Amino acid sequence: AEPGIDKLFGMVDSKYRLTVVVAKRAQQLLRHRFKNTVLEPEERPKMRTLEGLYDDPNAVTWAMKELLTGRLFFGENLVPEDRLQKEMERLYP
Amino acid sequence: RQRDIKDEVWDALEEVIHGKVVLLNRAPTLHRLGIQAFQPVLVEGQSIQLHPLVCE
Amino acid sequence: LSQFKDETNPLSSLRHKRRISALGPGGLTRERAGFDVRDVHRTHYGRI
Amino acid sequence: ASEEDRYTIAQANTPLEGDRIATDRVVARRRGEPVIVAPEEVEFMDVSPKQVFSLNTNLIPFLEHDDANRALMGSNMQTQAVPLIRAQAPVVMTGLE
Amino acid sequence: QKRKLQVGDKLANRHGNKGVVAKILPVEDMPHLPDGTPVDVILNPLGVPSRMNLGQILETHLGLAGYFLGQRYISPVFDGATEPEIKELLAEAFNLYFGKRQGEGFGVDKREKEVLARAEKLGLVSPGKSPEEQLKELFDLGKVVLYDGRTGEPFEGPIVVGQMFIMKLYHMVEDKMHARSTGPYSLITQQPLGGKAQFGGQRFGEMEVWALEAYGAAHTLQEMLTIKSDDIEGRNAAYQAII
Amino acid sequence: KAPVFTATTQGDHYGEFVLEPLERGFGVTLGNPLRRILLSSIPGTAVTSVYIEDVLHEFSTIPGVKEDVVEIILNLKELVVRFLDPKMASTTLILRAEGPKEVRAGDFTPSADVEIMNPDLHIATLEEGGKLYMEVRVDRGVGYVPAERHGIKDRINAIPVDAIFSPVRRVAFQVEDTRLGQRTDLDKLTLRIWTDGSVTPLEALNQAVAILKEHLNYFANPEASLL
Amino acid sequence: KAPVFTATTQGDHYGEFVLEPLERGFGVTLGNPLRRILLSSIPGTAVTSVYIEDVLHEFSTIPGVKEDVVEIILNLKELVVRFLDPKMASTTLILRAEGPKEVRAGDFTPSADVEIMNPDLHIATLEEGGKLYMEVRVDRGVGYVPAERHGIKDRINAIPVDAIFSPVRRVAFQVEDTRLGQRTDLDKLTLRIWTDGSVTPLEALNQAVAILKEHLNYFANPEASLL
Amino acid sequence: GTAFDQRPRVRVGQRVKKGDLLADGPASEEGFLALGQNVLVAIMPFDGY
Amino acid sequence: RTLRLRKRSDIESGLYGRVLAREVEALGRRLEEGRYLSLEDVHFLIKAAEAGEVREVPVRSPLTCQTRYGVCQKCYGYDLSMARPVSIGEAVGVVAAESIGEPGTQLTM
Amino acid sequence: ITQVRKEKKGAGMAFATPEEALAAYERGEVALNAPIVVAGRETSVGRLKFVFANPDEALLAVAHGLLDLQDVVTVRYLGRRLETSPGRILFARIVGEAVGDEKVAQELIQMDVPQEKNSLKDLVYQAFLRLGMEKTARLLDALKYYGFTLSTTSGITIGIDDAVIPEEKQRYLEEADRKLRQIEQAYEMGFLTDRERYDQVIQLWTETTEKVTQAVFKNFEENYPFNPLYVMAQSGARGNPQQIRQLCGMRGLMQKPSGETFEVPVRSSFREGLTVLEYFIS
RNA sequence: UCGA
Ligand SMILES: [Zn+2]
Repeated sequence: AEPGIDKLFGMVDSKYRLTVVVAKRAQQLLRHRFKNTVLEPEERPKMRTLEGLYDDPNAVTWAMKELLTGRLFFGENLVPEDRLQKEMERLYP
Repeated sequence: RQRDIKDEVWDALEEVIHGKVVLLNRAPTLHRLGIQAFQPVLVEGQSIQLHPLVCE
Repeated sequence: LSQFKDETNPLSSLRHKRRISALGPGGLTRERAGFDVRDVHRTHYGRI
Repeated sequence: ASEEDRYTIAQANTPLEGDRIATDRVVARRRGEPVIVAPEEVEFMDVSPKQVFSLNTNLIPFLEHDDANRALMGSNMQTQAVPLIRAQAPVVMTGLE
Repeated sequence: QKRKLQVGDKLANRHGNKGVVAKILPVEDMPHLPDGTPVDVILNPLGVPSRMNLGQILETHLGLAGYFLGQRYISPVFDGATEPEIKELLAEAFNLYFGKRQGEGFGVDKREKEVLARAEKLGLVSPGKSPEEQLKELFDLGKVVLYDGRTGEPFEGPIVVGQMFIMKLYHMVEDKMHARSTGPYSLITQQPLGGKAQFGGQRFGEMEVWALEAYGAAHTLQEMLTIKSDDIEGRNAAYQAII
Repeated sequence: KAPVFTATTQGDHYGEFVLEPLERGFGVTLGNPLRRILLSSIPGTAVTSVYIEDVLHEFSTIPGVKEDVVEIILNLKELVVRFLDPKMASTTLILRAEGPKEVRAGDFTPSADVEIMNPDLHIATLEEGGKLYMEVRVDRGVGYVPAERHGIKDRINAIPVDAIFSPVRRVAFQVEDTRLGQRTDLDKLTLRIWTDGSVTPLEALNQAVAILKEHLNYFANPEASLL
Repeated sequence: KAPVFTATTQGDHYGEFVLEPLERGFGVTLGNPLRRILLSSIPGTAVTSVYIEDVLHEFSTIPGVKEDVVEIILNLKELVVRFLDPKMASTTLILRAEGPKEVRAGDFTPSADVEIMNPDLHIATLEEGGKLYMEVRVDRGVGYVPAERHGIKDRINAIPVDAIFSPVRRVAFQVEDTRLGQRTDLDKLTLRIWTDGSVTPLEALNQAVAILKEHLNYFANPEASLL
Repeated sequence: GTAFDQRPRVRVGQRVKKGDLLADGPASEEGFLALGQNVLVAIMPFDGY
Repeated sequence: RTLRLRKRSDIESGLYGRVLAREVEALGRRLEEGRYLSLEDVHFLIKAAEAGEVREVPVRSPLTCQTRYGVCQKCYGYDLSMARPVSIGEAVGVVAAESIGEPGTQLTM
Repeated sequence: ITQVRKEKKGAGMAFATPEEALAAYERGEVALNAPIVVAGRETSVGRLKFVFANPDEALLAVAHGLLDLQDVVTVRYLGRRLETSPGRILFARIVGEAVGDEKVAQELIQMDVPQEKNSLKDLVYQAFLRLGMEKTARLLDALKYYGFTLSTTSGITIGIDDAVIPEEKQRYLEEADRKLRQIEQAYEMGFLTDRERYDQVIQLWTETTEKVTQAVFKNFEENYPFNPLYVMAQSGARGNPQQIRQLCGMRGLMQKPSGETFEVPVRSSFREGLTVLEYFIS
């Protein structure tokens, strides 16, 4: 299974809320290409390949491992959606 | 054209595969369990391997 | 009643020709098929 | 069917003693109604039990030991059969092949 | 084309036992017999009692004798071989087999003893009798001694084996297999064309939709109903996004 | 003590090997692993590819021949050809058979560093007037490689066939109670090797033990770690 | 090709070894021999019998001591020692316990070259005025020898104990199909090894493979007898 | 798609009574119906396969 | 004419994942109103019923539920797959319909 | 693997001391698992003979070829004196090592009765609830792997002689054979009319079906408890009592296409085989 | 009209 799934289910009331979180966060991770991540070098999920071991290209897994630390924040109507994208695409290319 | 399928593409495929899962369905679909998410594993043969437990 | 011959093997055709169907034109349809036609009558025996 | 329904037909598995009936209990029916019948009252008998089954069904050895379902399935599957290059005749067969 | 038996191909006997081909195993590791001759199939007993077809059991029993005696058999429907006769055939076959064994300068294997012990304890063979008579009483039962090719230590109990007539059914993976990414769409609606012929994608049934609703996956079902099916710019902009 | 090892040879086909005594149950521990490597990695031939002037494929019929192409090919891979030359990776066999004669393995064109262990192997029957020209190409390899997996490209009509190398027909090992030894409950290992004659049972057991020891020596220094 | 060998261990007890990759069918071929040897071989510890003061039967209880005789025997079975020289294959240990005490394998009186590698092991609990004296006998065997297969009484009334010889407690191997490039047919052979601590899994395994090639070299000198 | 093949079973010359078989058929061996092949089956669970 | 205890499978099917409508007192232990009943809880109510202390269990039900066009957590209770109170947004109508639909293939005997 | 073997060979042999039974196993007067009484305590040859201080010793002794997984012995498992079989200890060990801690494992598993369909289900639920989803997943796959390989090593097969017919078959069938002539005599005596005679015959063949079914199950439990068919039925692998009944005892009276039950029962089983009548009527 |  996905490691920490019990904990993740425990992190929110509805599992669907978790799904939405992971989805949106993975989306954000795809937008800036992992440069917006909250994970440190040892925390970076890595996929092993015969060519070489690099950071796992899958964004969903990255979102999972991300929220697993709880360094992120989530909730309904947390901040205006307006400035949400203005200072997001700003900080990272 | 020309299915060479060089090892490069066999590995590249896995480079875009790993971490993502595909839904497996068995008709008739009655229980919702008739569709379950499964991690794709590149394997020989044209047959699809399914775990014996969920076969029930 | 007239359709593709079964050439999958000699016995395939050999049996295909000996089959008896209550369907087709002049026969019945799945909508009207009851346990009467589906059942084997006591007099079937060596006939069917 | 009606013609048969008139008389009483014995079984091919009846105790043939060399052209005469052996035991005084002979398996026979009327209209499809199994009864134990004396060697007197029997007017008829079926040739071979094979007549009760079709070709493919008759091609299944030890058919009496298989359920009607699976027998049906096997005989129906013999039609789905495909030719093999090296294909070999069955070791145990009903001899109708 | 010359199609050789593949993994996942339909297989059956005359007794109504179906199945496909699961992972053809190397000739190296096989549950063989003392003569070193490996088994060709190894079916699963589980399907037997449910189906109540013992015809395959008897076909195997007769074949076990047929492999040795070197003669085929004819057993008509509702007329033919019985348990004593078949057991006699197996008795003769064993009498010749063990004869070739002792005659080739051999004797009872220690592994054979290992199986015969527990076979005797469960009451499968009459105690006090020599391993000759025990393996004999086991043989005519259809059961024999089998050595696992992977390990080389035998199986903790006897295993019925023999010649079964098995049929290779029509259905094959080389044909029935199929899949699609992007391709033909119907003229009326922009949905694809189901089936291998038109080279289209699978249809998502109403009840599959129901299942997806039950899981509560919103964008999965949404995609199924739009992005990958009939949506005009959906499949296009999607394809471009993935590319 | 020191286990007595004996070898009972028959031809290039049959062989017997008796190693006794051994520790309790220890006979299997040795005997079966060798059987696996024996029945797998032993190098062999079983031809490679064939050509006929009258033949465009594995189907098209040759005049005056009862057997069709693939029907003959069925018996083509069943032919054992031993290479006397250790350095020879390839060869070609030639056959010319006309008139009412039944061809065979011993009817080919004999060449250096090649011999057939079964000249009595039946190729195809030929009726009156039936004429046939055949040529094959034989290579040495390991295991079993299907025709579909290997290419040939000898010429326009080159037909690749399946290759069963595996000179050993069958291996059967059995342990018994050996009288030898200071104690009881010991094991005499008798390993029975049945081959085609491309390689003698002794040679088979030799290169088998060789592959075994080799792969056994892959156990040299690993990279450690301690979670 | 060229199989890579890796080892991940912990302590002197647990170890794990992987041969990645390997030829198909070989992993299982290697797995059993190493397993069967490791359990049936590799000489070592295991005290054979035990004598006890004021105790004749293996049943009758010992007053002043918490656990009965049985439990004590069982705790003595879990004990592991080691010899510093090949010259001594057998020795004897002494234990004299008085008063309320917790008797460990450290409380065990030492011997000349015998080094006990099991420093803290609960053996017997001694109550008020607890009177105990015992003499245990340690021999170097292999595998597993039950108390039935060997009777031993050195003292007047002694108690033969199950000798657990092989320092290897439990093995177990496994093999899976690893992927390399195009071909997925490979063999990844992983072996897990438990030991009593006297010999690290490295030493036990290497010794086992040594025993293996040692047994394989026994095919050298055939003696020809033709049937 | 199944191939129809008739394999001659008769030698270059010999006597043949009327009704005796000469060629063969796709499912026919010697004049007996042959669908699949007779193989060696072992009844036993194998590694969950 | 002897009132008998419903076999534990029936009582499971009834009370498992259910939420208490009102407070319950049995065997010295007390069940607070709004407590989601696990298998242990149901089995305890079985023990108390065998003790003859409770012949009826008050429960919030989809029937009694006043949720408009749908149901609510405390009325529905456990999500049977995750063994925890039902997630909000879960469509239990479809899940239920399928749950009844599956056995539909076997009823004869 | 969890099934515990018991042989009737020894059959409750009461001795004074462990030595008498000790020699009794050698003399072949007492079975390994035979439920004897030594001294004052009820025990077995195995429960005495094999005594282990820990699982590893047990597994070593057994797998070295000196014992069977199903034999009843004594072992120290997690500070306990437990008297059980190496297969049981093996089970608990598998579950514990799959979950990662065998304390909670051995806590929630039954160490007494053989593991089967029901018990395993309960174990999976209890695991999912007490432990958690991922743990339960890996546990499930562990059970799958190990269980599969155990099924493999067992070499459980189905032959014709695994179908063995109860000896009381002939008896219970011929008794009913007389009973038919009885009911018929009643019909001819005027006591019974057509319909009540019919009903009497129907309940007769029904009760005979009961006699032979009970005969089948009893014949399995008393004689061949290790029989593959019976094991597949009990454990929950494959099969139900009626299927086995038709494969061992009588297949039972059939039903006319008119919707009413037939007259003459099918008698002979599937391992026996049915005549043309019984098959057609079926 | 077959496959499940
Ligand atoms: Zn509500």
